[PDB]
Amino acid sequence: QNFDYMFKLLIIGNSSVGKTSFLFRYADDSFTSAFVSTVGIDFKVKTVFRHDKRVKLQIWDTAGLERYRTITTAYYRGAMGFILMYDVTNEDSFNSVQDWVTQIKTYSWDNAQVILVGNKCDMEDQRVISFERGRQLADQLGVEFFETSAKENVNVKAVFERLVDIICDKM
Ligand SMILES: Nc1nc2c(ncn2[C@@H]2O[C@H](COP(=O)(O)OP(=O)(O)NP(=O)(O)O)[C@@H](O)[C@H]2O)c(=O)[nH]1
Ligand SMILES: [Mg+2]
Repeated sequence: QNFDYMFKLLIIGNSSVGKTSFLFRYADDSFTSAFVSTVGIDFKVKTVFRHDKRVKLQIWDTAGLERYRTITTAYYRGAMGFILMYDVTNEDSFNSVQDWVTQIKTYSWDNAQVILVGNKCDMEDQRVISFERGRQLADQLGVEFFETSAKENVNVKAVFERLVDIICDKM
């Protein structure tokens, strides 16, 4: 009664890339510099308004630590969308993207949508992955791409809005 659509979204990617911070910025417009790893999985709910429709988002923030790989992967079932995040200052996190893609292909719905996100783009002096490299990989994968900053609120809303739109279109 209260919404027109309800989408389960997951934020996945290596530990420390900024997944919790991404959700904190989107939902609460807040940021902390503290790094406290997520245990298991957590979620927030947010309702957005798009094309005179009410879209309820149930957004799951997954732990990136390998210790929680199995329990977070159990929640891929039923997800309509994924934010697949790496950190532009962490080459390992970028190298891990194909493995995350395989995990999505294995444990999610065939028609689940995916956006690749290179976070921490404010950290230009520590950057090791260029924008162009991120976009190149996204195009090889056939997915949309954004660089973001949870810290300075760059493109965070844009990612969620685009993900809602491509899920809606795929329907
Ligand atoms: N400069 C900068 N720091 C960021 C940004 N996003 C997150 N951080 C910092 O990166 C660290 C890890 O962030 P966090 O959101 O906890 O990462 P996570 O991906 O949720 N880690 P985990 O998978 O272990 O739960 C924190 O110190 C946080 O302040 C960003 O856009 N820019
Ligand atoms: Mg976290």
